Order: sequence, then structure tokens, then C-alpha cells
Amino acid sequence: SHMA
Amino acid sequence: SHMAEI
Amino acid sequence: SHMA
Amino acid sequence: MAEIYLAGGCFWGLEEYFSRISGVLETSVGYANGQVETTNYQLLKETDHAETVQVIYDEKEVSLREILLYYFRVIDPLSINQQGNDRGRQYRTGIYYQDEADLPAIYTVVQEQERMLGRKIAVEVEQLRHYILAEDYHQDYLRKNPSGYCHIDVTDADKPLIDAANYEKPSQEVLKASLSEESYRVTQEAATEAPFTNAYDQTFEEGIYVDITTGEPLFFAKDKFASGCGWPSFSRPLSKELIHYYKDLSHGMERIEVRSRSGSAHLGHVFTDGPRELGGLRYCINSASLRFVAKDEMEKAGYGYLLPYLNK
Amino acid sequence: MAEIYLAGGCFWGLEEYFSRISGVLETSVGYANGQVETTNYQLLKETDHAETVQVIYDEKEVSLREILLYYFRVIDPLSINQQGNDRGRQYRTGIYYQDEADLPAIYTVVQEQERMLGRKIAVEVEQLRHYILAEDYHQDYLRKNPSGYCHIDVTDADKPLIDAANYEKPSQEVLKASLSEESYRVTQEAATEAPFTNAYDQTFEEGIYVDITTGEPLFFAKDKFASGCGWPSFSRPLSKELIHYYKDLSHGMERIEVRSRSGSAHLGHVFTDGPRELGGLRYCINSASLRFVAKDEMEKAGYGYLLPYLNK
Amino acid sequence: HMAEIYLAGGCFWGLEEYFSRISGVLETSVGYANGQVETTNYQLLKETDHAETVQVIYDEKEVSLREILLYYFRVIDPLSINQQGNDRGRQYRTGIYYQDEADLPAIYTVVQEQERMLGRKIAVEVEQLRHYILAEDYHQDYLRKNPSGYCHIDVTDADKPLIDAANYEKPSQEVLKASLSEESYRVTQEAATEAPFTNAYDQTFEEGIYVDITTGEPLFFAKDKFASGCGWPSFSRPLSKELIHYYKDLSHGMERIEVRSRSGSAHLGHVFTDGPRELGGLRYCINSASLRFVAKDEMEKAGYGYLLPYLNK
Amino acid sequence: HMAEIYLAGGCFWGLEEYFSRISGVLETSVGYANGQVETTNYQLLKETDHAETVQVIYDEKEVSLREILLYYFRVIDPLSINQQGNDRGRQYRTGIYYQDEADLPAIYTVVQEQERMLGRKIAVEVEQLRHYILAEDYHQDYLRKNPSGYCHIDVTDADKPLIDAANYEKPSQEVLKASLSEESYRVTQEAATEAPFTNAYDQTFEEGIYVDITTGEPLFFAKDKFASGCGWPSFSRPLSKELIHYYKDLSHGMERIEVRSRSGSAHLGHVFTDGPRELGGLRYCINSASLRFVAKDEMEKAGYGYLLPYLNK
Repeated sequence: SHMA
Repeated sequence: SHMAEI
Repeated sequence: SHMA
Repeated sequence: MAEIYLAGGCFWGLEEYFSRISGVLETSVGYANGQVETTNYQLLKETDHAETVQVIYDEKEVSLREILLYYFRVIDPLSINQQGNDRGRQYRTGIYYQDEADLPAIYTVVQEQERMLGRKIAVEVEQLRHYILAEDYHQDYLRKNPSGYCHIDVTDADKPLIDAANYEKPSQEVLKASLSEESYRVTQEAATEAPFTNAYDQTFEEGIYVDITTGEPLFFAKDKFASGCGWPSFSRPLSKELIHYYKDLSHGMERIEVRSRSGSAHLGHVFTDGPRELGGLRYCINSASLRFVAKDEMEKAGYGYLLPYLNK
Repeated sequence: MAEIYLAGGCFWGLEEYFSRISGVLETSVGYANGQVETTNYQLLKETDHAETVQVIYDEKEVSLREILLYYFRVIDPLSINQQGNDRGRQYRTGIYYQDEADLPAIYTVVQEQERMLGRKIAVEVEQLRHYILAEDYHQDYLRKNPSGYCHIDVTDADKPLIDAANYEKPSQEVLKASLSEESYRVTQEAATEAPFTNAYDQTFEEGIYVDITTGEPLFFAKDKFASGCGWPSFSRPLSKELIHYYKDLSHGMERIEVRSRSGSAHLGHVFTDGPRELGGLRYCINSASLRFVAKDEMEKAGYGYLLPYLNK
Repeated sequence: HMAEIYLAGGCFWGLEEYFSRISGVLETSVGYANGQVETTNYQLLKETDHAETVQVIYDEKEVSLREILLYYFRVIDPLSINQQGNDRGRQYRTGIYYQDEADLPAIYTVVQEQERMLGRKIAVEVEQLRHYILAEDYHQDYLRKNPSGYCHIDVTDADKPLIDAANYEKPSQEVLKASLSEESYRVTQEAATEAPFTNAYDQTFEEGIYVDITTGEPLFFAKDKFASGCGWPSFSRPLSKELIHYYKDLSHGMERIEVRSRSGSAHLGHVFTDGPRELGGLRYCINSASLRFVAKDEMEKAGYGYLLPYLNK
Repeated sequence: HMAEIYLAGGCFWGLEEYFSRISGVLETSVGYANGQVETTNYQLLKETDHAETVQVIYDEKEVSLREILLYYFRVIDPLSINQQGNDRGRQYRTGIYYQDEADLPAIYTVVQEQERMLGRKIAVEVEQLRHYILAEDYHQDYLRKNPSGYCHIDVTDADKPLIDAANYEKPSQEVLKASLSEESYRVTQEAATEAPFTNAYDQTFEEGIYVDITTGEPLFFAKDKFASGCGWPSFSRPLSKELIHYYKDLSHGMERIEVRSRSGSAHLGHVFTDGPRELGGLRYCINSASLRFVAKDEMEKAGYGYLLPYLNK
């Protein structure tokens, strides 16, 4: 997934 | 003689 | 001779 | 009919000013030397044009040199993109020409304008690439919108113009040949003429007094008053820059000597014992250092331009 | 009951400086010649007023000319709207008068300034239109906070004021006929007297050394030191304006020639091999260009105003 | 949630009034910050190296720090050193002082964006807030005591819409070659010109806004669109922001001023100086093919809701 | 081996103190240079027109002329004319005085980079050293003998690391294509993101530095890396140098702030404001695939010797  | 004011 |  | 283009800040004030100078036939305002031949008040900041005043004059009544002098009299020679509060490239100062024939007149004025200030001027000088007429509400803006913004004094257009260049000092050889012995001693050797026996001591005719050694205008007959001191006395010179002051301690006294501007002729001394109502100053001038030019002969003498200021 | 208004940057330092000058009776700071009737330190930046100092003096004790000299000694005369690190029209330089009888004195000092500098100055000269006293927290600011913001050496007001007007240089001819061939060749030419046989090489007596050519004070005895280089040697002149420096490439060497201000007489050279504790400079002067005046004969001569400074 | 940011941009009288008029700001003050001594006042200001600073307390929910910053750069000269308007001196130097050290990422993003668009680093300094000395009482809300007091900035700019270019990045070339109609691509990417009167919006005059077909970035207000007989959509001025346009000198058998969009650099058309003089005299002649009309009604859901308050001046 | 250069940048007290702290500088002295005559001292300075100058003798194999110049440009005002701080006048003008003409291309290349960055011409003058006159002893090492002496500049900047981008030029795109692993290339050049916890440096906490994998440019110190559960290596700040990071606004369904390297404009990751409040509060969430870790003990041999002793806080 992505960085948040 | 010369120019002189008062 | 001059100044030096 | 000649034409030159001047950029000196907000064109509203510059145009009003030039519209008052004698010899000017037509005036208009626009934008010049930008980076494109299309623009208007709203696109100005984008197009880099300079606010410019178009001056169409009678070169036989007023010369390009004179127009330029009037120009330098009202702007700031050293400011960069600014005259008054107005800051920005549209307010950069500049002289745009078309006929590079009058480049010499332009540079002479700039050179001598630079000798005076010392530093080099920020005024821009270049070939007029294009001139775009401004919107109609900008044309003659102050004649139709008095009390409008105006950083300069448009009345300065009335103050007489006395170009020192027209009165440079002749060689010492010719002065010896055209000045009487007394005029030469007083003028070049700081001597003094006898009190009441001089020519203009009791003269009170209409006209002006000129520097005998160069012809440079010095005093108006209207500023002359009787003091009974022995020498012609005036309350002030035509204009402030026509006199140079020097401390004079000779003859066991402490006085202030005065000399003409262009030729540097010793004229006499100035004192502070004059008519309190006239200013309090007394310019005690040797008759031998002056040449009286009457009103009726002023025109031929080459001083027609000062006739309008003779009156009180 | 005599006064003059001076604008020379932040008025704090300027007021402290003038209050310390013999002859000043009272001082106060304010805002002058703006575009509106009134203002305050808040609206200053927008009313176009100039920080000004009011100097009230005793015409008998100190002259308007002397005041202006002390003025030009502490301001940057070519600077436009800036003194020290303060920028803006409120910091512009100006001399504001009330009586027209003060013009000759003012103009004389202004032109002398422009002659010395060879260029027009930025100091403006105009009639006082209106002087608004400044808020009480400004008045006598350094006289309350002895250690406050101040960008001018306030003690310069205590250093001697030598007016060049009092020592006019004689004509080239009157000189060649008045001074020894020795003094003339050395003083008017780049001549240098013999090393040890001159009159002041070994002199160490209370008094002052003057320009043999004009009488302009040059050195205090207290600044003379024992050198044995052959010619009288000083660590420094009375005031810094008194000496002009020039690059001398003559006699196969590169050194610094020294000349007097008024008179521009050749004096000798300056080196950097002088006593360290005294500044390190050695002003090597020819005795032939000086006239020693002992303390005794000082008052009798015209140098009594210098007696208070002979003491270390 | 609420935060604070300190902005120095010249005389604070005009700067505070400006920020008080911004949606989201709830409290402003003025003072002296980052000097060489812990304390000063208006008198010792020029001696203490303090910068006139405006404190801005805002609601992150209504206005972002990024937005406050954009509003800041539109009222100050970014390259000027120690000067704004006619005020010269270090107390007028530009500066963005932060309390919360978490504000950096946003501050830096805005600073570098300004630079990338100017080609050169800006004069605005950004550093930690060392101390903020509240200014005397006569300075606080100065303009809100003297409605016509002195002011070198147009506080009525704070009420002008601000379009954030980030919200409309230029799609990829390829993606454009596929998303745009052959007509729209040729006009937008190659500077072609659509036919005179057959284009879509020549006679369109409905409430709403015209947008950049290539990016979605707002360009003109229907209220600035005027009736022209040239055949192409014509407007008197870009959407209440002259920053939305880039002008270029064009020589296509003539000498004209080409107009392109900020983000996206889309050829839009040309601007002339023959428009209604009562409106500025400008005439932005635009290809309908570079635009996308968005009706007032379908605007909110389109994502241009923030412009609704400006649609009808 | 030895080399020297003469630098003028305001009151020489501060400038001399500053350079005495630079690694590689062997000896310094202050003096007066390029006046109108070969004679002077403090008292004659204003009359002779010399510039207060600092002599810098350095070991060119430890620090380069180029590097001394970069150090010089970080602490002086390059636009200021005849002024630095409160001291105004010609003896305070900035200048770079050289002796060996073969040194000019290096001097001017720094001047040009400095100007391209500022966007305008710098006032610093560069000419041949004509003469240098040692100043009186009380002026030598002034700030050493007189701490609490006048000093405009922060002699502290002398101890901050200097990363010269010129040492880390970005290779051609094809060389990177061939040199990086498919992943590093995707991440670094196409802004992709490596998997959450399977990346190489996520749990790495050994001493040393983290370098841009595309150019070799130093980016982070091990001392600024911290424990995080996000999955990707996290730092509180770029290698003691802000200039090393470019901040860009990013939207990928959300609103973030992306970070890239200075020299290679490589996509590194994103920065968040939820990091340890004691370290500054930020979290530079960085992909491992965009970095090369260089252990403390391999630094010298890897060409990073100059970054020791910046490893300790």
C-alpha cells in the first residue's frame, strides 16, 4: 500500500 | 574705499 | 637623500 | 515641426508641464519601447513599455537642447524605475529619438548633466522603436482632471531658462581686447571701482544687467534699489544659481564675495543690510563688471526671452 | 534668539552632538518641511517630513558658518535619503532657514563643500515651512539614555574646528617672494630638505606647527615624537581634513606624499613605522614647510582658540 | 483545530487589515519578531533588528496554512530585500516565522514553488519564531480605526478568489493525446485556431465559469464574457486573478500577444487592446476548444463550489 | 599540499574566526589588500582604499579552492555593495583576490552558479592580488583574543556540513536505467513505492549515512533515523542540510507532501508531521530502494570521509  | 555693509 |  | 519622446514617471504631470513650454506645438502621451507593439494601461506591467510623453515642437522657437533642459529640470536624474511614489519599469526615465541626427545634442546634455552630479545618470537613451497612444482618458489628464496626481511643479515651466552654454568665457586674450582696464581689474583681479563715480550707481532704467565678460544674465532692474552705498545694489539675482559665493577676509574685513556663474567674474560683495521688505540682502555690484541692457534693446541684444519677467 | 534647523539623519545623535558645541543655548528635535501641516513619529514615514534638529545659539559665541561646518563634519553630504543605516526621506539631509539674510552664509558653505568634492551635494537648502516638535520620548534622547542608538561620534563636537577660510593661500608670486628658496622649492615643488640639518628635527617644545605657506594649523607638539629619521615626525595631524594624501612613485620608490589642505603645500610623506601605541603612523614633514608657534606666542597670534587642546 | 503563523511583509498596518479580511482567519495582531534583543518598541525598532510582523491565528478547518501563504505571496514583493512599497529597512524585510516546527513541509513547498516559477530563489526568509513582542496599541487594527489611513497594498485583494494551481496538474502528454478531441489537442498543444463562428461557446452566455479543458484550472468568469463580433469567446479579464495567464510574443505573419494557461500551458488564444474601454479595454479572444464551460448549478458538484460567491459581482 | 586564497567579506574579525574553524584551513591572518598604494594600517585604511581581507592558507588535498569559496558564499552578502552588516564603506567590499590565473575557471564557475541561483549578478569583485599588508597585531585573531567582540556573521555555520552538488551529478537517464534495479528505477524515476516492511533499511539502525542511490549525494545521517512502525525508514530531518530536499504537493487519493533529492530530483518518498516531537516532529518516510546505506567504517573508502564527525549529535 501507500505511505500516509 | 571698499564695499562694506553696516 | 629622501624620506623612506 | 520636430519631435522627441520623453519618459519621466507618470506621464500626466510631464505632459501638463511640457504643454506649457513655449515653442511646443502638440502634446500626447503613450507607451514606448516595450517588448511588443500591443499594450494598454492594463497590459503595461506585462509589456515593459515606458510611460512616455510625445513632444512636438517648433525647433526654431525652442531647440531640442532646450526641451531636454526643461526635461532634466523636472525629473530625478538618478532614480531607478521611480519618480514620486510610483515605482516600476513603466516609470523608468528615458529619452527616445528617431532621427539619430540629434543624438549629439542629447549626449552633450547627458554628459554635462553628469559632470554636474558627478555620478552617471540613470536616464535611458535609445532609438524609439514604437510609440503606442494611451487611452483617451489619459490624454491631457490634468487639463481635464485638475487636482489629479502630480508629483512635480508644472509652474517650473515658467521659470526662465538661462543656458550657460550660450555664455561661455572668452579666452584671456579677447577679454584683454574687449574689456576696459577697470572692467578687467575688477573682473579678473578682484579690484574695486570707486564708490559714486561708476556708471550704474544711480541708474534705475528698465531692463537687465549682464555679466560684462560673458554676457550671462545676472540682475533684473526691478530688484535694484537705492542704498546710497555708492555701488549698484540689488536684492537678488535673476535666479539663485547665477551667483557663486566666496568667503572674503581681505582688506582687514570679513565679507562674502560674489562671482558670476559662467564666466567666473568677480562682481562684488553681498551684505545683509538691505530693505527688510525686499529680503534683507544687498548685492553690492561693481558697475564695471556689468553691462546694462535696456528693455527696448534687450531683443536685438539677444535677451528677448527675458522680456516676460521684467515686470514685478 | 538666533536659530537654524538642520536635518542630517536620525535626530538622536544629531541633537546630542550639537548640544555639546560651545555656543549652543538650546536644542530640540522635530519634523519639518513635509507634505502636511502636522505629523508624528507614527505618520512620519507617510507625511514626507524630515527629522530635523533645532539649534538655538549665541551669534556672539558661535557663528552660523561655524555651526554649518560642525554640521557637514558629521553628515554624509552625497548620500540620498540615508545616513548611517537609516533609509528614507525622513533621513534626507537639509538646511532649513527662516531669514533670507542667512542665505549668503549657507550658500558659501554649501558651494565650498561642492568645490572641495567637485560635485553637487545631496543636502537640500530651503525655507523652513513648518517645524513640529517631536514626542517627549525623543527630545534629549541620549541625554536620558547615555548609551543608546547613535551612529555618529558625538565627541567630534569637542574636537577643534579649524576653518580653512581663515588661511587663504597667497598668490604663487607673493609666495615666491615671501618665503626662502628652500621653503618655496619644498613647498611649491616636490623638493625635500636635507635630512638632519633642518630646524625642527630635534624640536620638542609646547605649541603648534603651522603651514608656513598659509598659517593653517597642521600639528600639535604632543603628537610629535623622537625619530632620528632626520625630519620632524608626527603621529598624526590636529584634524583629519587638514591633510591630503597622494601616491608618489618618484625616486624609484612607492610611498604616500602628504600635502596641507588649504594651500596644498607639499609637506613630505607618511609611513607606517611609527610608535604602535600612537597609531603606527609617521608623518615625515620638512621643517621648511612649517612655522613653529610656541604656546607663549599662540594667543598673541591668531591661534588662541587652540590653547585648550595643547594638553594631552 | 486552530494554529498560528507569523508573517513579516513590510508595514504591518496594511498587512494585518489584509489578513483580517480572509476567510478562516479569526484573530490578528502586529508586532516585532526575531530581533537581536528580547525587547523593543516602535522607537528602538530600527536599533533592535526586529521585523514588523503580523500574527495570524486561523482555523485549519476553514483555511489551510498553504492558503494563508498563497495569500501572503500575492501581497508582497518576493525578491525585494529590506523593502516593501516605500519603506526601506530591515524592519520591513519579508519573513515567514513559524512556531510549530511541523509547519515546515508546507512552508517549504510554497517557497520552492514560488522559486521554481520565478527561476530564482526568493528574498523571503523562513526561520523559527524566536520571540514576538506585541506592538503598541495604536498599531493594532490601525486601519480599523483609520479607514483611509496610509496603505501601500490593496486590502481588497484578500477578498479576491485564490485558485491553487496544485489542484489542477497538467495531465501527461499521452493521456492528453487520448483524452482530448483532435480539435482540442491541435488548438491547445499546437497553437491551432478553431473556426470563427462554429465553435461551442461563441454565443454561450450562461451563468457560470469557463475552465481549462486540459487541466480543469478556472480561467474566466461568465460575468467578464462580453458580446463580441469576432466569432470566438471573448473576455475582458482572466478569472479575478491575472496570475492565471502567461503572455508570449507571437509572430505569425503579424505581431500579437499569445495567451496560455498557468498550469497546463495550454494555448488559449490571443489578447487585444480593443475590448470595451469601460471594462479595461482588453479583449481575450479564446478558442472554445481550449475551454470547458461549467454552469453555476453543476458547479458545486463539479468541484468549483468555492467560486460560487464570485459568479455575480 | 598547501595553497592560499585572499577573501574580503566585511569586517575581517568575523571572517577570520569563521575560516579558522573550517576543516583543511591551516592558517589565517587578516590584512589590507588591493588598495591604491602599497602602504597602510588601520588609521590610513579609509584613505588608501584597501579592502579588509582574510588570508586563508589551506591544504588543497583536504579542502578545495572551490570548497573554500562555497564556504565563503554561505556567510557573506553577495549582493551588498560596500557593506556587510553595520559596517559600511569601501574597506568592507566583497572580493576574491587570486594569484594563479589557472585558478580562475574554478573561481568564476562558483560565481556563475551563485548568480544563476540568486537570479541576479553578485557584487563580489574578483581580481588579481596586487599586495597584501598584514594588519596590526591587535587585529589578528581578534575574536579569539576578544570573545564578545563585534561579529555580524554566525561563526557557527563554519561547523555545518557542506555537501557540494557538483560531486553528485545525475548520470544520463539510460545509465540509471542500466544501473538501478527495476524497483529503484521505478520508485526513483517514476515515483513508485516499495512494499511496506520487506524493504532493506526499515529496521536498519547502524551508524553511518544514507545516500541518494541515483547520484550518491548524501541525504540522511543515521543519528536522525528513528523507530517507526509505518514500514518504511523514517528520519526527522534531511542530513543537517535543508537545501538537500525539494518539497512538492502530492495527490494520490489523499493530500501529501512528496520529497525528492536535490541533485538527482529522485523521488524519495513523503514527509509527514507525526514524528517524535523531540526530534522536530516530522517524519521523512523514505523508500529503501531510493537509498544506499554507507556504514561509518566504509565511509572513508566510499568517498564520504568529510562527513565524519557529523555523525554524532
